[PDB]
Amino acid sequence: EFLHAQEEVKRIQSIPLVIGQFLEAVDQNTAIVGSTTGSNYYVRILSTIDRELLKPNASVALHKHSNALV
Amino acid sequence: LSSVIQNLRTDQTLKMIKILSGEMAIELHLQFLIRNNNTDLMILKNTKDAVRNSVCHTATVIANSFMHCGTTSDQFLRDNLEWLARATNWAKFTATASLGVIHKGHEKEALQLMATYLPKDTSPGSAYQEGGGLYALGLIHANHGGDIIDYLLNQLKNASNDIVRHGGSLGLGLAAMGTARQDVYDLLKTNLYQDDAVTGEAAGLALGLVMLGSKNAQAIEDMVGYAQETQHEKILRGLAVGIALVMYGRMEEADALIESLCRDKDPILRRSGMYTVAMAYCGSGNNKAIRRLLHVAVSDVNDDVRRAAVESLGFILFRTPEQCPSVVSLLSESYNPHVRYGAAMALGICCAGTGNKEAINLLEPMTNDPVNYVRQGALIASALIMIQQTEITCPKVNQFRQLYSKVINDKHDDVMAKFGAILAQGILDAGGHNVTISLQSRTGHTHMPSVVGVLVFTQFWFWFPLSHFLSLAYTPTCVIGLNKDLKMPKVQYKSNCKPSTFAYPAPLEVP
Amino acid sequence: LQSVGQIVGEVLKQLTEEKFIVKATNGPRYVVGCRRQLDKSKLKPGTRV
Amino acid sequence: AVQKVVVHPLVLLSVVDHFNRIGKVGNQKRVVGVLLGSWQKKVLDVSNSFAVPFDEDDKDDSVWFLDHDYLENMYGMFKKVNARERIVGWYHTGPKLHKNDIAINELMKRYCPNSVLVIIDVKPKDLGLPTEAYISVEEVHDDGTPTSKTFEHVTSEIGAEEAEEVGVEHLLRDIKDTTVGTLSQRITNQVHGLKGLNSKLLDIRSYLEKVATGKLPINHQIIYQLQDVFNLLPDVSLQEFVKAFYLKTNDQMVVVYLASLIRSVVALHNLINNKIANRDAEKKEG
Amino acid sequence: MVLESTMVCVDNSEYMRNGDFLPTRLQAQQDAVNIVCHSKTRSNPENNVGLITLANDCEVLTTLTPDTGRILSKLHTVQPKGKITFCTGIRVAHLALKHRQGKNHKMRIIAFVGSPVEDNEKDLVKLAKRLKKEKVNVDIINFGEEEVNTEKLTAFVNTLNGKDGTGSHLVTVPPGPSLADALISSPILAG
Amino acid sequence: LNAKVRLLREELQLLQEQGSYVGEVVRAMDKKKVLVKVHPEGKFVVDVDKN
Amino acid sequence: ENSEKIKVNKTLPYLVSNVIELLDVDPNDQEEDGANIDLDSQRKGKCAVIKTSTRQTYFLPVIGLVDAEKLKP
Amino acid sequence: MQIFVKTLTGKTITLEVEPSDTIENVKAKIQDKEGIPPDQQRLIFAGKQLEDGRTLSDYNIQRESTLHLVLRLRGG
Amino acid sequence: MQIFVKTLTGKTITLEVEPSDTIENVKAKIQDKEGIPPDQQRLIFAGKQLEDGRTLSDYNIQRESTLHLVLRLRGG
Amino acid sequence: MQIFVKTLTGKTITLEVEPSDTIENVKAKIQDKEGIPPDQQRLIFAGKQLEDGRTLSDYNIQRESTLHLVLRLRGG
Amino acid sequence: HNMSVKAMRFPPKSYNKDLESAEERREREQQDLEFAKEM
Amino acid sequence: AVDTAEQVYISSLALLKMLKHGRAGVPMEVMGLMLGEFVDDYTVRVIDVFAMPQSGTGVSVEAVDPVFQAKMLDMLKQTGRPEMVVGWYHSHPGFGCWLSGVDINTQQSFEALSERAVAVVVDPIQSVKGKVVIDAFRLINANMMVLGHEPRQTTSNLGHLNKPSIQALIHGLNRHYYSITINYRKNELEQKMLLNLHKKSWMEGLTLQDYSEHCKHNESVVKEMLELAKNYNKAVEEEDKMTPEQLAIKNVGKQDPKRHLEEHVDVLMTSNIVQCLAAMLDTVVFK
Repeated sequence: EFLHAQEEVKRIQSIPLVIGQFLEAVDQNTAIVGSTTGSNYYVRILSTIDRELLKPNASVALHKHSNALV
Repeated sequence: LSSVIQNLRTDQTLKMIKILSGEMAIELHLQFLIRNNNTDLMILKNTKDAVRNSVCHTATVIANSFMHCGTTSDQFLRDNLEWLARATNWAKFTATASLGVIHKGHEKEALQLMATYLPKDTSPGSAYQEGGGLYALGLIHANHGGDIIDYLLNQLKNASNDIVRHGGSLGLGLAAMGTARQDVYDLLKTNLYQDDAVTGEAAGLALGLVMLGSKNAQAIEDMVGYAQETQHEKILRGLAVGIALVMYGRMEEADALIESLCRDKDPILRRSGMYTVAMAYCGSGNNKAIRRLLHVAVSDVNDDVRRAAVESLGFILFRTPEQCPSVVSLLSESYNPHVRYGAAMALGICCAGTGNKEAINLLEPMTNDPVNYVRQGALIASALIMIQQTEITCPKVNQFRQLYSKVINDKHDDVMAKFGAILAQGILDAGGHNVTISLQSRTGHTHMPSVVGVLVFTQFWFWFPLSHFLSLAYTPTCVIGLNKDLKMPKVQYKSNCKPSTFAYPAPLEVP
Repeated sequence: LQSVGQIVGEVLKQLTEEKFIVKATNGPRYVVGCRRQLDKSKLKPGTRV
Repeated sequence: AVQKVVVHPLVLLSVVDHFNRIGKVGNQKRVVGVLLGSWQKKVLDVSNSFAVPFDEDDKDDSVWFLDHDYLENMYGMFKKVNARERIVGWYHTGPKLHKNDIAINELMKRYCPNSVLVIIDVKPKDLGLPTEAYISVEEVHDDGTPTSKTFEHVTSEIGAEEAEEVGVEHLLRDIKDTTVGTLSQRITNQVHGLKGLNSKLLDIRSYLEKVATGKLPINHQIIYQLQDVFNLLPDVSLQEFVKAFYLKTNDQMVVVYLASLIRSVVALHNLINNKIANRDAEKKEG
Repeated sequence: MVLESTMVCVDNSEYMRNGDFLPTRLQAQQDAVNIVCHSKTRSNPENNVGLITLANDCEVLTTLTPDTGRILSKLHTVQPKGKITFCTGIRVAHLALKHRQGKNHKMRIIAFVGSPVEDNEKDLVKLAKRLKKEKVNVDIINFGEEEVNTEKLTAFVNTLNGKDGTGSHLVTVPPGPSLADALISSPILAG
Repeated sequence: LNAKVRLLREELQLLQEQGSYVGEVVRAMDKKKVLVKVHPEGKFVVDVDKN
Repeated sequence: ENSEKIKVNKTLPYLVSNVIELLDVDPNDQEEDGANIDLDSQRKGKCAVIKTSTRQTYFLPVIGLVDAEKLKP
Repeated sequence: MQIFVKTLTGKTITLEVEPSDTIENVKAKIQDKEGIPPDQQRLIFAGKQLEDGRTLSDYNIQRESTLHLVLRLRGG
Repeated sequence: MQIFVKTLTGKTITLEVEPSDTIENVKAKIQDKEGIPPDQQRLIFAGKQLEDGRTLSDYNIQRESTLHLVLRLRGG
Repeated sequence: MQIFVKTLTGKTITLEVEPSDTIENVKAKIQDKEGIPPDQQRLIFAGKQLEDGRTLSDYNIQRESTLHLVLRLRGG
Repeated sequence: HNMSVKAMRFPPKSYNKDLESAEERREREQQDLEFAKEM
Repeated sequence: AVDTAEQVYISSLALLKMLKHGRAGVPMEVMGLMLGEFVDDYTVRVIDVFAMPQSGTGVSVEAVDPVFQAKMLDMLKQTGRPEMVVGWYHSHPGFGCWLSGVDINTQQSFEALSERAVAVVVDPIQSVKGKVVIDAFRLINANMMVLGHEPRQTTSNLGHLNKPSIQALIHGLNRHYYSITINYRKNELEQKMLLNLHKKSWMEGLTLQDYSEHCKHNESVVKEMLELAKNYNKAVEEEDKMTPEQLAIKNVGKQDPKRHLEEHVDVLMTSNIVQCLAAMLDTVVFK
């Protein structure tokens, strides 16, 4: 059952997304980012993202409206 | 009894039959419940005024009928009639049906009684009305059969239209239950075969009652064949219960039928397998039923199978109430709410009559579950258990009493949740606090009509006007001393302990 | 009257068979999917779209 | 010509719908239809289909009916709503070849010079695969028998599209699957292998009965092939091949030993974390 | 008025090249077809017609079509060849009549016979009887040489429409002027 | 394990909510008010939460 | 009615903007039905590219209520 | 080979048929003997719904079977 | 030997077979006795569904064993 | 005269008309009968579209002919 | 491995059992979303 | 009055065709027509669906040939599909699911022509392997509802199992219409197919992998183990030296060697086991 619901949350990785830059993570499941529109944000991240690949200044993609790491 | 009466008849004997067939006991119970009547109408007045016109309207005129069960106290519906007239369509049917529960067992001259609240009060049709009338005449005689049967049978034949047949087959399949009268089985099967989607549900259920527990080589084929090859759904949702009643305690005998139904592709037959393995093993506590009846809950792929599979456990264990919380208490934390609802009902139904503490301990935190219908389930279950208790007889009662009130008063809450609370108000005060639920006779024999009562009741999920089927389960709690002439002596008794433990809940009708 | 303009922009790279990165001329970058018939062989990095 | 053919699920569901519907027009035991598709680099792709009226008088060959100018009309009506696809071949749902279908093929070939036959048996009675592919050829003979016009086999498979497998998976709520990893290997590639191989050898077994005067030896060809089979099968596992086998088994298992050792050490480490954490916090909270 | 489906089963055997009728039997029949189908459609506009031909195999040329021209331009370039085969033709026309577009139509077969028929009589009697219970009506023109086939056909039609059915005919003709001119318009409206 | 599946199921709804800005405080005012300036805009004088 | 329906559209709060380019357009090589666009293929005249004051740049597939002859960059 | 038909009105109709007949034919016989249009008739035999294109012996209907007619009402 | 097979209605059949007998002969003789078409049926013993190619001895079936017949009642 | 017009739903309508009537009058009668607006509905006869500008005689609409009605299908 | 995972992995204790979430939170959120809806 | 419980049964084939057609008009609201029958007052069943010739402009579409529809439909009957029209469907990419503006108008005339019509809307671009987004609607009454009448009757829990989304509330679903629950009812034969749909031939199962190349893979992973063991020693040494969560929070860049060490097991295992087993079997079954 866990495998069945595991990928069910990639409705969020839909096609139209904004590109932003990664800054730093407060605590796991939350971080701060700077969008290409120029304004910074403090936002939630999604769980299934592997944490061993986000490093200082790596281009990530954010939800268009909610502004959440995806 | 129907057998032994023949060996007895072939004088005092001519009146002894009046005890053997129950004629006395019924009217003694009636006289007790009418005299000892005691209710505070203020609660109804409140919930009435809190009604903002909605589904919730119906829940009053069902619930009211619970608290006046057996007692002929019409005087709540006799007045405030204009608000009652606001009902319409199918709901009107249910309102008329409640006129049964208030008169339950008021056997004699019933015919003129309902003809004072006629099926043709204006000869209107409104055939929700008249079908109601038949459903009431079925409920008065709920297990007495007798001279009414040959009336209702005729009255089914000449039904104009397909709602009258619905009430008719329900009433007839109610009164004549257990008898296996072959003419009745013929008439019901021919109406089932007519294959109309509303009547075939009523008839498909009733068909199961008149064969109750008498396993029958032929009829099970004549109905599983039909169920296995028809396209309307309601017909299947009727038959899925209609099958199981052909087994009753038959222990190992039914197992062949079981292995058929549980293999089926069709989800509703796969379900009805579970009801069968519940009714086949009541009270036995046999591990061999549990080991599979629970395995279905953990893996099957369609939710109503999971709910019915979990909820059935409430019947296997009811002879040892201590056990159920030891197994369900974990399962109540499942992710998908259907299982949680089933757990609430299993728990409520295992230990229905007692004040058992751990059951309530687990039921309390469910009342805030986000998903409204499990709140409805927990409220009903909470109210079935804890029947008749006082704050001395168990603590943790008077907070529920007000919980129900506040949730019914809340202006911004789901109707489907606040249906449960308004049903619970009536459950907790049934009959005028003089009646109780039990699956268990005084001598220790399992009691049949209440078992059927609750199994049918739990289907109110699918079809509302079915809820009155709980009124089978209110056995009265009283004692009577009787003279040799069967006169009533004016004797007294005493009781050993501080009166506050027994008392009626001290009505607090401020105005 | 029943017609609408369309935004101009520039392509940076093709990511997968259906994911392209574009930069609008005005500002924010984006991730956007193609239309089926457009001969994806032709969207070299740098073409206006 | 063709090297392989690929079928999309939409065709299979279409076939089944047709098979169930016919009961409203006849009583026949077979149905026939047209395959729309496309292809490139000798890989053929079938995508869509429609069914045309057909009928046959069962008790004889050579008496059958097939409606041309309904086929042509539908092909016209389809072309108007998808230009990508063109007549490619035909399908029928019988469990076995029939005498006259070569004479069907010589008709419908007038619509496409390369036409291919797909048998889609709708009621499997075994573990297996639902499709077979055939193409028509001419055979010479060494016996001086005249030139024969006869079918030839082509390998086949199911394919997929991202816009459909979303639907397939939304619908595959029926039973268990995906017993992950080592669980799925042995089932999928030992048991369901051996069952197939056994069924094949039973089929050969049955055929070699009929040659007990029940039927004429169909050719020395088939016997030559059988003799190749029993000649080729691997040499008796009795020579220095054995030495070469032991070497690899040792090497195959040694690394397993290593990995198992790693596997245990981590459990001990996790054990210690659980132990200390417990007792400490206990005494602390006391 | 009554709606009818009609299949015309022309004959094209080798024997059709001989010259009893003036141009050659092929032109002796094409005009007859041309008039009979005009009569079928002009009788009522939604009747409809199809075409079959008898050789060493039977062959369908155009299924039930409401426009006559489709048949005419089709009937041309049919070539005299091979040997007739009667039963198989009638069977395949029975099949093709089942699949008519509108089942409220009742149905007919027309056939032109122009050669010896090598059939066993007792096969015709079976075919006729089952066609009898299937409500298909047959109607034979002994267009070509009357002899040889004179008997078998007559007994066939008897066994079919007999028992006082009366809906099915045999009609026959010597060599002479045009079939359509002298013959076909004479017996009844057609057939 | 059941708890973990519950959380994962709800994450899709939960992370649909919008985020929050980050700014630099320049100096605090009295009666619980503060003057903070955001990254691309004007200084905002604004209150504080209860905790 | 047609001229009034045009008139009632023209509410005067227009934006203002500058033409950047005029383009010659040719349909695609291939076509479809059930799903074809009036604007990708099936255009053959002139098209324009405009720069708005608020620094947008829009392509226009249909010029609108002015004859393309009289425009220039 | 006798067959009983029951309509919604309960009138009983008697049919002399053959095991290899077809539903189209019996529906037509009813049309002749009562006047109901064929295509409005739907046939019911226990649960199964009978299909026009095939024959009684395929459903192994036996002598004096009782068989129901249902009317698919139409919108208006 | 004598084996027992149970049907849902409480019918029981007793049947004569041999240890080396295969499932196909069993289904055949049940057809010959009762007339059930060989395919419409499944045989259940020990909570498992049997495979048509094996023998009874392959499933450790013993004397006077009873197994459950599963049936698609009307076939269709 | 009487004329039958039938729709993709399977419902059928009968109209009274005189040969001098135009198509527009037909559509107006349909709207009166059912409430569909006159601009939505398309008509078909003998496999070619109807258009206003003509009388019903002009297409040789005979007594008791059958017309097809099909709705405008727009979305956005 | 079996003995180790089998034995002293008992520290999952009832000293602290299982948790939950808030109860007014969802109410507030639903009220706010219904306010948004009305608009 | 309409019962709350009434279902829509869609028949698995129709769904696949709705998707493969919607995910092509990628940015445009393609549309089509849908065929079925009204079994009963508690049912509607859709059995098949087919496309049309149509053209649009991004902001809209509509179909251009009216004759094509009647001709196709009247053709289909000749092969056992006499069923007629019950509704229509159109695709919304990425928006969500609702009816808006024009879609109500073309809808409402159906209901004047045929009560009990149904409009379906599907979304092909949010959907993903686990689940497809479909909805089915019908219009609320043309008001006269100041009476406060409910649109429907209720006599079951059966209709209140689901939570309406915020988006449809924004566009007003319960204000102008109502949703109806979708249900699937597969028959025996198609579900027998649907499981075969992935089976792979016996030919493969008995086949061995090459022994060379296989050895190469073994040596690759074994030499990859080293670095992870070396790193693991330090990672063991240094823990509990700081506050607990500040382990993870400081380990977002560099990898943690436990997982990478562990998941190189389940590659030596599985692989070596299955290869040795398959060889060990087939050494007997052939001669």
